[PDB]
Amino acid sequence: DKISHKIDIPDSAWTIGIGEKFKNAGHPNVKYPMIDDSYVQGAPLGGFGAGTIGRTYNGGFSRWHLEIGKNKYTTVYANQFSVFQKVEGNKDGVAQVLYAGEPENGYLSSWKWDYPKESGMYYALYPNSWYTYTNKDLPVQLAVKQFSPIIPYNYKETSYPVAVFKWTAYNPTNKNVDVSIMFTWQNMIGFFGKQVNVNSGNFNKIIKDKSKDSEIVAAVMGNISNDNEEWNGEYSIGVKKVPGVDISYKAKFVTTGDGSDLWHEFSKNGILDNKDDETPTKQDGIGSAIAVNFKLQPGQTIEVPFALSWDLPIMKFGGGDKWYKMYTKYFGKNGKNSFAILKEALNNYQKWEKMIDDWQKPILSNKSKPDWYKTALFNELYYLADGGTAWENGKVGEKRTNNMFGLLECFDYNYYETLDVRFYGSFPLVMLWPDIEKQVMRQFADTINVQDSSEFKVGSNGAMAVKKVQGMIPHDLGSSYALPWIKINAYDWQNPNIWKDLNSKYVLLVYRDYVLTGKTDKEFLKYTWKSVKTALDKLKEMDKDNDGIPDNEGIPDQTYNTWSMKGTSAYCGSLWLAALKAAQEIGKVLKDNEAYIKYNEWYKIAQQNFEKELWNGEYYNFDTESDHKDSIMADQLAGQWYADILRLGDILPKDHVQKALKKIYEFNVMKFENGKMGAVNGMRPDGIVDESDIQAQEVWTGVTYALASFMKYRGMTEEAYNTAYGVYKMTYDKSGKGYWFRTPEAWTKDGNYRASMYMRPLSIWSMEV
Ligand SMILES: OC[C@H]1O[C@@H](O[C@@H]2[C@@H](O)[C@H](O)O[C@H](CO)[C@H]2O)[C@H](O)[C@@H](O)[C@@H]1O
Ligand SMILES: [Ca+2]
Repeated sequence: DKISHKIDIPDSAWTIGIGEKFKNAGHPNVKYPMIDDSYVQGAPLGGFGAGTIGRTYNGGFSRWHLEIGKNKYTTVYANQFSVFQKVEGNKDGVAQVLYAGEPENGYLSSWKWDYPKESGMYYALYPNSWYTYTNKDLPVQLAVKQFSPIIPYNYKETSYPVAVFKWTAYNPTNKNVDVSIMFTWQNMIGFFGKQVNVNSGNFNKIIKDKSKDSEIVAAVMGNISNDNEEWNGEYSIGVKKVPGVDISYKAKFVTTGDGSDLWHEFSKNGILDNKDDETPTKQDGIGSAIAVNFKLQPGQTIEVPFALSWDLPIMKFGGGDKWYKMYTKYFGKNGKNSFAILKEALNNYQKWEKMIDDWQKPILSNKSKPDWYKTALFNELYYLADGGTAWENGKVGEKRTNNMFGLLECFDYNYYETLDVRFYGSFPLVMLWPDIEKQVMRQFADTINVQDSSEFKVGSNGAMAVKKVQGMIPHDLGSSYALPWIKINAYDWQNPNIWKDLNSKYVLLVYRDYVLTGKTDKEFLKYTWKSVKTALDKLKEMDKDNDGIPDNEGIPDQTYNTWSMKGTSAYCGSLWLAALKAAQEIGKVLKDNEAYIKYNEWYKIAQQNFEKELWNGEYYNFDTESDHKDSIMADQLAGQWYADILRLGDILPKDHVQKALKKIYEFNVMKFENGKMGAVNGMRPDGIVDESDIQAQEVWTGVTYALASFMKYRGMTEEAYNTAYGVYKMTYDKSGKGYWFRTPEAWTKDGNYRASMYMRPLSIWSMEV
């Protein structure tokens, strides 16, 4: 490996061998069908709300999130980079697809597949990823840096449906070598959203944009139809000329054939036919190819950028609504703008690299923090783009000031912005994209007093329940299968209108969002204040026994939705205390004296009784009325965790909080698989995992990272990082279960998982508060 020195990969990048087989991979531990796309994954490409594309460590474009809210794992084999090399003096060169695999049928059989093992590495530090190619049959060593411009405090480039591939080629040998790099792409119009005639009308055109010191050559792969529909738009691939390279192209090769129309050209001398051909296809799949060829002398390095864009302006949800995607603000809505997007990237990618470096540098340069922590901190952010992210710029046929946003809970449980989850998972948004975060919370504010008295069948018990109760915060803002933003509470497995954590978590999120954006946004507090008061006032009505605290009902009625709480719980109780303290402080800021007094009175009563009911001398009991009420819950003081972040002070005595956190580390972490797998949710006081429900026996990745942040704030530095380390290890390490770029909600002691690609572990960003 002589190429690594010619590029700049951070030491904290996650690494794996190209073509590496992973032997320890976990699988779902549930009885019901659940997504398992295996461990062949990579960091995604694409902006927020753009649709994303997962290019895996083996090189394939395989995890398709272009249909917003859907996960489709299938390798489109025509989409590749390939290389040709010929040593000066030799009669023949070699050509190789840079993909560690081969197609499953006979399409593209002429191409040279099966990039060999032990011949290159993949690296990722989101939003960047890299491949290096160090192959005994390729004398010139190559590397590529690929990324999209995901940039904190930037709502423009961060939305773009674009990727850059910055190639570096170096000749360490003593002979001249001719080298070509070729990007192939299938015209994927009709891959989704089209009910018949999936390739019909697809056609490819070549754009040559020549100006002074700028030559771009690109293929635009579109359809003859000018219809404005979810399926229609354009893909583009292209390259920018640099000194010492020549560009060649082929407009049209058949992807549903053996590929020799292209490969007989590329494999001879790495130079394509430059054949334009705008003939639309009928049934055949078609694709385009863009190549560069250059001669490298001994010791010479060359850099050359390629790009990919996709202009698919319309997202459609299963309930029928069609929306424009956010990036259309910057490029237009007609779906004929892929070249403009590509050109912007090829002319500005160096600026974008610097902008990414500028935001990663404060963390990467901090030599007090271990590299593993940096690996997880940046790579968990993959989910912000890869979580079915929807970001609208108008309803089709509709202008408003704001752009509504939603991130999925996950794909298995297809609900936008699930609030009990976003309490943990929204840290990156408030910290890095706060205008999105505040927009989401206004979306929730607007739902508080919505009443939908139409009844739905509850999945878990078959009862009928009201869809949405006035004054109760919704579980979610809809499903991609139905109507995001319009029809809330798509979750129907249980009735969220009786949950005891949603209304408190809502208030805590509101005040968090004020505090972590500098305590200056009084307008945001004003917008949300009525909803805050309503939410707490409704929750107060659920106090059955007048101890000042809402009663859990002995059926799951909170985020641990199979782990029943009854009476006063540490979890819902502490969240309630913190929410009351938050509302007092908002009352003070907004000069609402009567609200301040009321919530102060409720707080003092509830605080006294919480302590009396639950403090046992070592930790806070799980609850007051359950069969294993004395279980040690990892998340028992979630309200105090948030109170620390919100600078609300002590809701419980410092001594008791410290004792409780030490007990959780000693038991839920260190007595669970030697503290190498995170914090198990429930442990009995005898040091045996609580078996009352599956959730008690799970580690929740997002709960564990949040607990680590709580420990860190409380000065338990070693315990914090040791607790988080087990989550990192399981997700990323060779000794773990292969969950990189699909971090799950949960695992059990055997390492098997529930709900890959989950929002909650974005809570790792609470460790950066
Ligand atoms: O892991 C806890 C989270 O569980 C989620 O519930 C899932 C449902 O959404 C899905 O429809 O069904 C499965 C199987 O019954 C549930 O696990 C909730 O959406 C989250 O609120 C909850 O925290
Ligand atoms: Ca009560």
